[PDB]
Amino acid sequence: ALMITDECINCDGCEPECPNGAISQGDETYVIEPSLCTECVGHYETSQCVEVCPVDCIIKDPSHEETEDELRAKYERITGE
Ligand code: SF4
Ligand code: SF4
Repeated sequence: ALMITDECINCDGCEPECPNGAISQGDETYVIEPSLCTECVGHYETSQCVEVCPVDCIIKDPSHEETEDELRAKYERITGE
């Protein structure tokens, strides 16, 4: 999963880009719910939130390091099949 750092400027741009609804507004920044963050695998070849973030404050979360398979499995759990 990814995380949003303290450098987030609360621009609102990443929330509508998440296919899994993993992003919401937090206390001082936007936040990723790691149980919904597939790093976009299954939907897109690259993270959509990273693509729109104006200040590059979306990074791998080292306390949720996931393989492509784990992420895929997560994608399948969220969307079904
Ligand atoms: S990487 Fe993809 S799944 Fe994770 S929060 Fe960003 S847009 Fe959502
Ligand atoms: S796109 Fe980047 S700066 Fe804007 S709300 Fe999301 S994480 Fe914060």
